[PDB]
Amino acid sequence: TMSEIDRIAQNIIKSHLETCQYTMEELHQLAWQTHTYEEIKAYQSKSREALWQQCAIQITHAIQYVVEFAKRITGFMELCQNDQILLLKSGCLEVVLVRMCRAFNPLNNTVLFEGKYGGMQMFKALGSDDLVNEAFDFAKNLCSLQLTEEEIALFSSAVLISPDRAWLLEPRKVQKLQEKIYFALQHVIQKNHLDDETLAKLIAKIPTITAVCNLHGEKLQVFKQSHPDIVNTLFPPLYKELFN
Amino acid sequence: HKILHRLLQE
Ligand SMILES: CCCCCCCCCCCCCCCCCC(=O)O
Repeated sequence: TMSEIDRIAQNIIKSHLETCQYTMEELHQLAWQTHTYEEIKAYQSKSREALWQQCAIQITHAIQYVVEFAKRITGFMELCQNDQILLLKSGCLEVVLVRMCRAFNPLNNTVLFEGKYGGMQMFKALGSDDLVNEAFDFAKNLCSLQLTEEEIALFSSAVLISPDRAWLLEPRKVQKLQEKIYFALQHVIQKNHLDDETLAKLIAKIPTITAVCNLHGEKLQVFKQSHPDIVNTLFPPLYKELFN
Repeated sequence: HKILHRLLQE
């Protein structure tokens, strides 16, 4: 039913618009703001634990918005709470990663972090350039598709609503919704992207998204080895709950 | 997942 597809699309699109930290408008006005040479140096002078703490707070902040996003998607709240938790636990960061492309500037390869745009050197203190570079490469490639907010809303919902996550109790139910979401995304893409490969190029990115987030987990596990007290008593409790 | 559970229940 095309009518059901449209109701699902409007619901997700609306949830996205009401659950982003920065509306698309606020971002156009922030993209011109860039951290100065001094500010970049300050970030680089941070201890690895200090910057990790800052990044964990920002990621958690973004993750909390993804929870609000999920809670407003009617089809998601219809799943058993167990699968809701599983989907969020396994995909919150993946959604955040997709959403990051909204606040990324491919012209100079900079991203919004703590109020202004900064390059990858801004994260030098993390001691994880491989992770930063993979995150930036992903954002750059996604940005090249020139997606609209509706498409980012729908695609991000498909990344979250994955029937493939391990341990799901009702994967078919999740599968049925994801199918409808993709059907919606496919129609919405036509309003913009003439010709395309768009939907196919987006779906082909699913594994890369997960790869980046797994790398984040990997770096964090080693971070925990070196600084257990920081993770257990300074990192946001939700961040610890989700990734450690 | 106490925290995540709480946020969903809000
Ligand atoms: C985007 C989340 C995936 C994890 C990325 C690994 C670290 C990459 C460098 C740090 C980027 C800034 C913190 C992540 C938050 C990005 C977007 C946001 O603030 O909503």
